[PDB]
Amino acid sequence: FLINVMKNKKFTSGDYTTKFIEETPELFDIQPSLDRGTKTLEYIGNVTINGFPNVEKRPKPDYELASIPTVSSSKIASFSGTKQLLDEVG
Amino acid sequence: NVHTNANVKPKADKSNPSHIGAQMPGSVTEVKVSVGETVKANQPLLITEAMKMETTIQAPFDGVIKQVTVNNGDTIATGDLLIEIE
Repeated sequence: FLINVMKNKKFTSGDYTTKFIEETPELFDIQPSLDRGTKTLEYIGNVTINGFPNVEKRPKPDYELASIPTVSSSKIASFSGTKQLLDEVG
Repeated sequence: NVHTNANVKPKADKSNPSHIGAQMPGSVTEVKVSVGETVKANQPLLITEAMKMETTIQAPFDGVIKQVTVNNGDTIATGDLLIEIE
């Protein structure tokens, strides 16, 4: 709410009077805004405690690294395979 | 009532058509029949819960439930006898 007041040009100008609210319907277009952070902590929380469908309940396995090979993205932009060929000849 | 799921079911005779055994480990959610009731092929006998998934155990043929081995919320291993039918 207050955020929406701060933003208002009537507010900023100094113009306003005591009737400044009743007179300004838009102060109330507040939208309920997420917290993705929380919902993530809630997912992890839930699976950790209650498991996952069809996954054998068990401590999170230690897995191996397999550090993941990558190819620079500007190098990929230089390739011309069967995608570019379709763009040319249909 | 000191152990409730720490009762030991016997094992189904795999070569007995009237023995129904558990197919994997988990949980009885709901017994749906008694020793004595008549049933039709494919009838709900038992709802189990495996790893958060519900499986419904059905009558194999028409007949008569002769023993029922489990109570709501008992746990079961692969191979446990759950029901006899005729």
